[PDB]
This record gives sequence, structure tokens and C-alpha cells, in this order.
Amino acid sequence: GRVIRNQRKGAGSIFTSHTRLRQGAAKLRTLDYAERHGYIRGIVKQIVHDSGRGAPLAKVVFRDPYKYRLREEIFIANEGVHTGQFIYAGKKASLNVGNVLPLGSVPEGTIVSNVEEKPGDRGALARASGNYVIIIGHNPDENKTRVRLPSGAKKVISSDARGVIGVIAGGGRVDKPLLKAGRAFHKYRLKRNSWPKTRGVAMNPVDHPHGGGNHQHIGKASTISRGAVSGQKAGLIAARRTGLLR
Amino acid sequence: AREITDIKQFLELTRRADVKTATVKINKKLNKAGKPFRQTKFKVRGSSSLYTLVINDAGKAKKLIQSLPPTLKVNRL
Amino acid sequence: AKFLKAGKVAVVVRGRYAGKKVVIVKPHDEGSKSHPFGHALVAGIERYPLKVTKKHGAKKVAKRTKIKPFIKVVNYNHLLPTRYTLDVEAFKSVVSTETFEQPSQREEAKKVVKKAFEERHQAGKNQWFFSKLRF
Amino acid sequence: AKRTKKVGITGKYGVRYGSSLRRQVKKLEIQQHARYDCSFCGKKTVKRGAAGIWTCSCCKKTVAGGAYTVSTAAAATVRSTIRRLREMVEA
Amino acid sequence: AQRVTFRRRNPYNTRSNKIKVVKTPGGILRAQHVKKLATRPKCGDCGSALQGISTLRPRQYATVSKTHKTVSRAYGGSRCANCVKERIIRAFLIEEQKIVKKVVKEQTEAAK
RNA sequence: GAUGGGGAAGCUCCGUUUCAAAGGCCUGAUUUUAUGCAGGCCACCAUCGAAAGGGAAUCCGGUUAAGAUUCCGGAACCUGGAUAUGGAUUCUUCACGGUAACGUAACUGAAUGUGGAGACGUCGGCGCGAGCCCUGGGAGGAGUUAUCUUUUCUUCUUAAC
RNA sequence: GCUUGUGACGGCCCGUGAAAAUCCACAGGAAGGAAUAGUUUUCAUGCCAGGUCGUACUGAUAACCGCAGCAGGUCUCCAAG
RNA sequence: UCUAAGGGUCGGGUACGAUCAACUUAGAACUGGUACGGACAAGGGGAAUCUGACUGUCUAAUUAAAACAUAGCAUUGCGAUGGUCAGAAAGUGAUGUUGACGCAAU
Repeated sequence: GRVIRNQRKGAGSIFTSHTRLRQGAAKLRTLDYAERHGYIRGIVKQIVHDSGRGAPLAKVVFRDPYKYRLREEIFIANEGVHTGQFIYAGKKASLNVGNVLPLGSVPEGTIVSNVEEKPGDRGALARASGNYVIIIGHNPDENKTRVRLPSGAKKVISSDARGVIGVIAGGGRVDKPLLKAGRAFHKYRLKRNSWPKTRGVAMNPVDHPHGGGNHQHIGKASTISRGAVSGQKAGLIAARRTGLLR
Repeated sequence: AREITDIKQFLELTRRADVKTATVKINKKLNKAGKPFRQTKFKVRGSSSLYTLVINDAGKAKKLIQSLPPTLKVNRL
Repeated sequence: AKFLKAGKVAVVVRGRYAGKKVVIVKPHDEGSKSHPFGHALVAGIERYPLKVTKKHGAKKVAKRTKIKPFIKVVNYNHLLPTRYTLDVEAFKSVVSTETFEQPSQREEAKKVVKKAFEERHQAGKNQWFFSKLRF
Repeated sequence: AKRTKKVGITGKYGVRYGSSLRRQVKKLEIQQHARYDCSFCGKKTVKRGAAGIWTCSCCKKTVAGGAYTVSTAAAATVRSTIRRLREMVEA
Repeated sequence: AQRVTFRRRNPYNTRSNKIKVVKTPGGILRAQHVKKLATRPKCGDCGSALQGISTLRPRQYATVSKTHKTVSRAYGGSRCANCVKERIIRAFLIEEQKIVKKVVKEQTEAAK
């Protein structure tokens, strides 16, 4: 047979990311003395649009502790920040939108975003627009914290893991019908070559497992085992249930 | 490609020791509306530039020509 | 009451001197033939003396501490009036409208101002007025 | 002169796309092209430059916000929840 | 009804390749290549083009006197003079109130 | 796409600042002699990759059997380097004027840091320019005239700097 | 009026539409220097050098590619009544 | 062959006059072998049915379609010690300069 279309994204030739207009990797600040023993203040210089992403970025400019200069970094902008805002970062900072605190330093029921999985990864969870995690509880001994991931999963992380207060800007984005194949063309030119999607039904027995036949139909179950093997996997993969919800 | 206005400043460049040659151009024009007159230009050649003086009143232009330095080798018209 | 007066220190916020400190010497509150606005004659220091330290001896101290003054008519709107003060009675005669108009009288009138300021920087009265504002 | 009746701003789309989708966009595109008060300068200059970013042309503040509107729904209850937890610990 | 060519081997209409049409002394129209225009220098603060500076291309400032490239305020060829007016206000009144804060920290010692 | 490394029986593959002891500067200290010893620094750490992108600076006239923004004549300009003259400044050692926007022939400035330029989509009308088009008075040359036609055509041009 | 350049405005986007060399300014104050006289080549003028390879001609109903002196194919500027 | 309407520059002690210059529209008499967008240039229209919503794409050299695509709809795996894929190996790589309003598979 042939090598199918999803097996063909691994070698990553024309499928790589379209990286040109991107302002940079949006991260939080390296974890250092000043931030874990106290706070350090920047100001947000301009909040700007990043290509390929859905949410704006902010550029806050800190002062390097050990050398005379400025250093400016790329934060995914929480909703409500504004240029000219002081952004405080560190253990002793205060609870306000945009300030990055450790999670142990905030009461339960606090709404933070761009939170870290492990301390010093410079952010992981809830970076898409409109997302947030809630802090639902603490474990002050063998220090952990109980947070609610934007999907609704409940994860338990370290209490030295930082996160920035508030909701990520760009909420409401998918409320608007996209309305034409052109606007979906301008969406994925800045992301990657995924589009448009030929139904595996509509291709030949070589192109796909769903291909062939004098009618268009799958012919065998569209749910595939998690223990399937490379290229067998197309369709709903290792689903526990299927079909419209009620 | 420059112009001089004061007569005196022109007398300087002629001695400025970079000037080997000069010239005198005569142009017949007219002024105001009605009547003509005889206009002359003095073009001294620097190394990097060419200076000119314009004399529209011929009562001055003659007293100037005699005043040129003797070393300067002048090509008239 | 009127806090713009003969001793009142100010900051120069408009032009070539912006950021430098002055002292309001002869204010005209309202009116003049030229300057149809409230203005104040001032004196200030254009160069600030450099950091002097324990380690500098001999001639460096005299050449670090050199002051360069100025005298200027200025509009109130271009001044920040502040709470500080100077004892100005030294040069009250030497900084005047008559000093302007005859610009020779202006470089004659910087000397009596330059001398009064490098005095005070010895005997550290008015420590602040001699320290560079920074911005 | 109101011109059109129902379609309003979506008259640009003509007859295409189906009535619901055209009506559901008319909901948002009246929000993103609308002009809002400015929480700083006290005028209404605020307009959208892009998804997420809202620019004052008066006080030149830029303000992050919702994609199709200034203040998202679930946001205005975060800055109250954050205002409440702040006072909880300091009171 | 005359028509004219490029004077260079670039056939294409790109950003550097602009043409202006010139009447020579010898009576003929001829094309003249023109260099890209100069942008005014900007305030690094407010972004508004800061007046008093001559607008040239970048390497054409190496040839110019310093009075074209500057004004005689502090932060002369850099900030727009209303961005200098503020940062003097802000430097004075921030380190003004900052003295009042340090007496209260001497009083809060003796008051408690 | 080398290097350091890491796989691979191997041809070679990964990767491009990566688990690296990855480097040469600014002048002070020298008036035995030139550069030892000196403090400080700066950590971006190959190279390749566009005759359409970025970019230091040249124009007119003439010239050949065939070459010219290259040759000729003239008028400019940029860059790298050397120093000499005039002016300016200096006794208030490192300029003055204007309320200010800012002005000017000049008018000290290392490490370091920051800001601007380079530097940017598209469409729509509006304004202002340049060449072209049309066109009246006047100075010339050509074509028509059996009759009419103050007539029809053509030359009156102005480069970089 | 037509062609091209430009400036100020407006529209559009879940699309906001390159990088670098290079050059300049500013902040700072290292140092270095007036009085029997000391600087400054970012003011003027003057002085010297400016290398290597390309440069002809077609660019197409016969100079390119299609076995060819082929009705095919091939990017671009100027544009009269 | 006429009539009408539409602009400008200009002097007024603290209503009018003059001159210059446009291609636009509407109206009226007359006129002729009823001809007049005189050549050129330049939609045929209507009442229904099957079928794909539309723009768009494809078998270069027998098929341009009702086929592929699309917006919209829904389902599915995945919280990184991960989902989907690559490599002969690897101190290895694509999504990923990513983080569920995301990526991947239908």
C-alpha cells in the first residue's frame, strides 16, 4: 500500500510551523533569587498581536539584577492589562491581575493562567485565549496544590510553581462563524499545512484505510484500538463511547 | 558650482593658491522690461568647486578685471 | 499665599536647561512691555560639580567642583516651584533686567553668581540645590 | 434612511451563507466595530486593532481584552473574584 | 509621444528601481533613477516624529553637521520635549514623595 | 552546513550553540624598549545562502564600421587615509541666543546603556507634484492654393550637484 | 484628462502583513586639557589613493526550448491623436 | 439652429459691475426616401423538474461533473513522565516560538 496522510506529517517537511511573523516564544521569567525571595517589578511596554496565536502578547521590561541593563520578556497578556502597568513578579508580590505569584501564595478560589507544571518551566497550562485554572485547594505539607485544568481535569502540582493572575485575553474568539473557506485559509497559512482535509472516505484503497468500494462508506468500525500500530490508526482512536450526547 | 555675492570675497579666492585659472563670460541680456544691458560673469576654478560672480552694472565690471592677480591666467569669453 | 518669591528654588522644565535647578530672584508677577506674561528672572547652575571623594586630593577637588551658572528670564509655566529655598541676598543687585540688554553685563553678572554658588558648596548649606537632578 | 431591514452590517455578505450564520455574525461584528468608552482618558476613543488588543487613540493606552468586545463576560467576574480574595487576606 | 527605458539592468519595478522622467538639456526625455525617500526620526517614547532633525537616509547622517542631528535640550535628538517635560515632572515628584515615605518609616518606629 | 560532541560493521547520519577550558579588545602602567605587567571589560561564540529584497557615492553634451551613466570635454559626489591654513572656543577652562516650540558655520566625551533609521499588507476616494496631452500671442523653416483658409505640419530645450 | 511618485485620512481581518549588516543620536562622566598661552579634522578650505570579475548582440512569426529558420512555450518597464 | 441651468478671480467709507474658463444635463423649433448605438462594438427571454447551497478545485494530451473542497454540525484521543508521527541508530526529530477558545484522528 501507500503511506497515508497522517503518517506523512512526522517527517515534517511541508508540515512544519509557519514561524516568520511570530514575536517570539511567550514564557515567564527565569526563576531567580529576587523572584523567589521577594518581588521584582517590570512595566508592560506594549501589548501586541502575535501571528499564529489567538491571544495577544505583552512585553514587560524588567531590570537585570546583576548587570546594568534592561531585559524585556514576552508574556501572554491577561485580560485587563494595559500599557503603563506595573507588573510585579515574585513570592512576596500581591494578588492583582497580571502579577505572577507562586501558587502556594494565593487562596483557594483564585483564577490564574499560564500556570507552570513544574517550577521553572516558564509556563505550560492554560495559555490559550479565555482560559484559566482555578485554585481549589492546598496541601501545605509535602507541598502541593489542587487546581482545575481548563478542560475540567483536576491536577495536583507543586506549590513553588508560578502562575499569573487572571483570564487570558482573546475570549469570545470562536463565537463568530467563520463563514467562508477563505477565512479558514488565512487562518492556517500562519499555523501549518493541515488544510483543507480530504475525507479518507473519498480516496483510494492506497490512500487510506477508509478508501475504495463502489459506495462511500467505511466498511469496518471507525473506532480503533489504542494498541493499534503505525498507519492503522485513522478514525476515532480508542474511544470509550461514541455518538451524540444526551 | 557655487556663487559669490560680495566683490571682496571674490578677490580672496583668486589668491587662494588653489586657483590656477579663471574666465570671463559676457552675456547680453535685458532688465526690468524695456532695455538691455551687458552682463558679465567671472568664473574662478577651485580644486573641488567653481565660483562665479555676477556683475550686472558695467561701471563695476571694468575696475574688477584689471584688479585680477597677474599670476592667474585668465581665459576671456 | 504667593509661594513664588525671591528665595524660592524651582526646576526648569522648558528648554536647553530642562532638568536644571534655579532660584527665582526678581519675579515680575504681572506685566511688562515685552514679555506680556508673568515671568521670573532666575539664576541657576548649568554644570553641576562632579562627585568629590576622600580619595581626591590636591587640584582635582577644585576642578571637580567648578560650577557654571546662568541667568535667564523664564515663564512661570516653565518652572516647577518647590518648597526649598536659598539665601539670595548676595546677588539681588547683580541679576536684574538691567543686566540683560547689554549682553556684556550678563557675563559680568555670572561672576558674582558663580562666586556665590561655589562658596555655598563649601559649608554644605543647600546640599540639594547642588546635586544633579536625574531623569 | 435606514435602508436595509434585518441584515444591517451583514448586507455586505449578500444572499450567501444562510440566515442564521449571517445573523449570528451580525451579533459580534456590531461589537467589534463599535466604539467604547475609555476607562482612563474619559472619552470614547477605544477601538479594536486585532483579536485581543483594544487601542485608545486618545490617551494611547492599549488595553488587552476580549476578542470581539472590550470586557469578556467571564473576565469581569474574575477581577471581582480577585478583588474579593485580595481583601480577604488583607482584612 | 516619446518613451524611455531603464538605465540599469534591473528590468523590474521593485522598491529600489523607481524611475522619474526628466527632460535633458539636449531636448530628449530620459529616465532618472530615484533613491527611496527618507523617514523622519521618531521619539523613542511617544512615537511622534521629533522635529528639528533633518530627514535623511541612515548613512547620510555621517556626512552632516551635528546641529542638524540634535536640539539643544537635554535628550536632544532622542525624546520629543513633551516626553522630557514629563520625565522631569516624574523624576522630581516621585523622589519628592519618596522622601516623605522615609520619614514615616522613622515615625512608625517611634510611634509603635 | 562545519566545529565540540553523540550514533553507525561502514559509505556517513543527528544537530548549529548545541552537556565545550570555544576569544581579542581598550588603553593605563614604559620613557632601560618597546609592550611587560596592569584594573576593567564585552560573551553576540564558524561559514554559506538574493545580479528582483537591505545597500556609501554621476550627471549633461559629444564621440564609433561595431563600445559608453565606462571613452572625451566639462560640472559634481562618496569613501579610506594623512596632515596644514583661516575661523571658532578657552581667564566663568570645554559656545551663545529665544518665555517656549527651538535657533546656529563651529561649539570636548571612554567603558556602558538605551532610543531612532534600515523597516515593510491591501483597497478606496481626496490633495499636491513631475513627464505626457490639449492649447492662445510671437519669432523662424516646410506642405497646399482652380476657389476658400489671419491656414495645416514642425523647431523654441534646460542634467547630476 | 492620462501615466507614475507622494502625503494626509478611511476600510478590511479568528489574516495585523521579513531579518540583518550598517549608520546616527541620546544618557552617563572615564579621562584629558586655558594665562604668555592650550585645543578642535561632526565649521571652511587645501592634499593623496579609490583594486578584482561583468559590460558586445538577440530577448524571439529564423539568435532561448521544442530533433528545425516549428502558427507552440517564455518574467518585466515606457506608451501619442 | 437656438433657449436654460450649473463655477472663478475681483474693488466696496467703520445692494450691483467686470473679466476669465470649463464638459454636463434638460428643453424647444426646423430638417430628411422613417433614417439616426447608421460601420464597429454589443444579454435572447419565460413556466417548471432532477441535482450540488454558494466562490473555489481536479484526470497536462478522450471525462470539469451530480465527483474533491468548503463554511456549518458532531464525535473521538490528549494536562507534557503526554496525544498523533518519524528514525537503521542516537546525548534523535516534526506538531512546538505549542497548552484544551490548543494539537492530532475521523
